[PDB]
Formats: sequence, C-alpha cells, structure tokens
Amino acid sequence: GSERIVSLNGDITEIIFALGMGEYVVGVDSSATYPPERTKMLPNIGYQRRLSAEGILSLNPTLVIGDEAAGPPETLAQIRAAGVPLAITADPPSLDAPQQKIRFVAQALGIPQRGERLAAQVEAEIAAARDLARRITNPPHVLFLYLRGTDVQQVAGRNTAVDVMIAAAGGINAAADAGIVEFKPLSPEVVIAAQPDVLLVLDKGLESVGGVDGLLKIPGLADTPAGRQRRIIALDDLYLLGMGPRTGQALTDLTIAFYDAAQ
Ligand SMILES: [Mg+2]
Ligand SMILES: [Mg+2]
Repeated sequence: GSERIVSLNGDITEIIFALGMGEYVVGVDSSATYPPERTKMLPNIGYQRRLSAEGILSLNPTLVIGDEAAGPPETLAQIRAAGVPLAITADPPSLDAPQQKIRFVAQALGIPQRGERLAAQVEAEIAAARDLARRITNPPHVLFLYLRGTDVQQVAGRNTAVDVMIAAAGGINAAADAGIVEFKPLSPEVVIAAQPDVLLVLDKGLESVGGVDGLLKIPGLADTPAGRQRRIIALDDLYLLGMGPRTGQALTDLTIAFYDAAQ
C-alpha cells in the first residue's frame, strides 16, 4: 500500500528523511531546505504559517504531519474535516524539542524503535556540543536579529528557540538579558545598551538587507563592538532555529564562533 506524506514544517521534514522515510514524502513547505538535494525536488505547499487545505489535499496525502508552527488553525480544521489523518506535535523553545519531535514522528510513521535510535544520536551530539561550550570562560554578548529588508527588523529575547541556542553554546543573549521577550522591533537604544560582541543573523535576512554593509546601516549597530569588528555570524534558519536532528551540529558551530568572539 502506497504512503503519501505531506510534511508542514522543515524540521519535521528533516526528521522524516533522517528516519529513512523520505521516499514517502510527496509535499513539503518553503522552510524544508534539508537535505537540500532531495527536498528542492519536491512539490512545495507554501509557507508553513499561511497554508491552504486545497494546497495540502490535492497532493492526495495518506498522512499530514507538522508541529505547532503550522497554520492557520482554520486550515488545519479543514484537513481533519476531509478525514485525512493529521498529526501535529508541540515544538517548545527548549533543547528537548528535537528528541520530542523525533519520537512523535517515528511513532506517527510506525517506526518507534528507529525514533529511539535517532533521538539518542541527536541527544549525544547536543551533549558533546555543550561540553565544547566549556571552552568559553568569558561569555560573549550576542544579539540575534530577525531581518526582512526594511519591512521587518526585530530582536529575539526570551521564550524563543534562538535564546536556548545562544545559552547552550555559551553566549549571553543580550536582548533577553535586557528583558526582551520573544520577537520585538529593534531600537537603537536596545542595541547601544547591549553592546553585543557578536551579531547573529539568518542567511536570507542578511542577503535581504544588502549584506554586511546594508546591515551596518541599521541605526545603533555600527556603534557596538560587533559592528566595529564586523563580527557577524549568519546561519540558515532551519539549521539555527528549527530544533531538528542537526541541533548538536549548529551548537558546535555556534560555540566555535562564540569562542572566537570571546577572544
Ligand atoms: Mg545589558
Ligand atoms: Mg518546528
């Protein structure tokens, strides 16, 4: 019997491939960039937060699977009303999200023992990266910026995935430390007070502002130690924010970079 999975979030998609079940995926979202060579060859269903039932359903799924980032809620009710099985998992901002999503997905795909194996492997890489973070004796102050050209310019504080990543890697989230919760508009006051040692951004956000030169035209950013030293870390969003099987690898990368910033 044929199995036709539609996955609604990139991290969920990454888990499906990592569990060795990628051949059954018929549709993915825009954020599904890993493994790049395999996902870019698959039909897109749109933006994970801006979904239509028509988009999902006309791929003729046997199963629709995602996490709490998938929406809107009303589209999700349309899937269930069509009688297509729908499995939505929680995705909390914590280092426990990867293992929880892995087990949920493996169970939803009837391969729970495979999910225990991958979850353990991922756990091990997370633990190994956190140990590498013990190299840092002087935690750098890090500011995460969420950028979309001039339309969106935001900082991330507490109760986010990126906050967890910054801390686990041995950095201080400078925005969080100043009391910012979730995503808030970036102000010159916040940046200047924070004096971040390093600016953390997304690949596509950094391109969208016109590279490093564009980024440093945002008011307040140039007058920070990060701005003066051009100390910018850019990661793709799925890798940094997704909390998927590669979390331990992103942490290793971040902590290596945070150590350089600490020097
Ligand atoms: Mg401060
Ligand atoms: Mg997610």
